[PDB]
Amino acid sequence: EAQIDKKIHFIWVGHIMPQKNIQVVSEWAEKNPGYETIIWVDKKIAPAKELDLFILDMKSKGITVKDINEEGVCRDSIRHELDQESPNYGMVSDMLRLNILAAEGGIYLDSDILCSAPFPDEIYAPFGFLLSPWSNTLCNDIILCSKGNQIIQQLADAIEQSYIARDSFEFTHEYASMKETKGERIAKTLGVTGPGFLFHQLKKMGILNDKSEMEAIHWELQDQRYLIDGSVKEPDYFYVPASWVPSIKRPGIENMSFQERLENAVQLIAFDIQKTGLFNLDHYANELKVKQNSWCIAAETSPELKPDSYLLIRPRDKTGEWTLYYVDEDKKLNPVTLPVIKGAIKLSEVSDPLRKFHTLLSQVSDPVNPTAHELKQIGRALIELKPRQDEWHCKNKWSGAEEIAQELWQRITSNETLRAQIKQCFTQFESLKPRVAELGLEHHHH
Ligand SMILES: [Mg+2]
Repeated sequence: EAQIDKKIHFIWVGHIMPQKNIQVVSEWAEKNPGYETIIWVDKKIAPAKELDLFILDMKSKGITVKDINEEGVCRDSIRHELDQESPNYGMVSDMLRLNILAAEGGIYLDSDILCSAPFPDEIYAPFGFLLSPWSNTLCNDIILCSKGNQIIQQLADAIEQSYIARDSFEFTHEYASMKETKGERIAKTLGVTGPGFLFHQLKKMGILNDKSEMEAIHWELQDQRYLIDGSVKEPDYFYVPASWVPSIKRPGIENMSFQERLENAVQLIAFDIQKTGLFNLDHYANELKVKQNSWCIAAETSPELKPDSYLLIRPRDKTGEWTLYYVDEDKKLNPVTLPVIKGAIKLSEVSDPLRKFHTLLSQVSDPVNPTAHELKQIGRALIELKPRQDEWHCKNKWSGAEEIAQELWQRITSNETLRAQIKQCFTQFESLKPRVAELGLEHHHH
């Protein structure tokens, strides 16, 4: 019937794609010259300088980089997860892949799948929709599609709804098992947006038959026209010998002000209340209590200077020197970078962060023009840098969780529209349980 559009889609939102993953995508691009390799990104949550460097390098590698916001694929639902301080990138990619495929067609792939064999110049899908029989379980990390395919469009709408209701997801039945073997985050991702969600949809849609179970698909029993290559053989195209499962702060959170973070939380909660009636106060309070080091790497433009931060000045010429400062009250105190070349160190200085930090700086190819990955690594070091010298330690004075919760409560419940839409508030904080009770009584008398 239809043909899979000649596009290969890869998604990496948040920080820059690791170089290992860039190499895999490059191979897919070289081995499949007839196909346009595209890496999808989100400019709203990405480090701008590093992203610009990446887009240029990808242009040199023959890889198209597209933004989800500019192409109209980021539904407000995906934007709600990406604007979270620690986003579940797995749920985001599981949702963006369906919207991207539905708008451009082509093949979605995970950057960990390697190309062993080039794809056919034309791939035909009797239903405009193909999956791989790899994994047993259902693989959602290889998906082929013709632009606008109805199945993909239905999945895209259904995943949105699943996500909206994610807070009512229970680890029951097949998920009860999986909670204990893989973890909570992982198991919930699979039920809400991943293969679990997908299985139920493909069952509901009749694409999978009576016999298939979530952990025993039985592809050999199914309609083979839904499978790449029209059979249950392992396709030649793919090969595989983690990232999204640990919750990491999205970029620059350490460099936002308390008030800006409060403001972001208030917007997200409003979304939650308006879509679900649920006020997950402690989720927000426990994100917002975390304050890692503020930091800036001095670029051509002059730096906005946060009190209590690190400022790193790159060198003028390649054989110039890096300089680091602890900014205290906009006063700049210069931390002594330990010499790493003369060696001649004492055993004390082996564990020293500053020495290890200097070593990292010395390994920059071009100190005047560092790569995105070099910038990324230095950033990462700065976020966690903790000298033995207490005088050069970032202080990171920050409100505790319960105070933050109190502030979020005041702001949300002072809005009469939101206040009246709240059905259920989650908080374990003793000072806030009676305020939640009071609102419950208020609602009870109307
Ligand atoms: Mg990712």
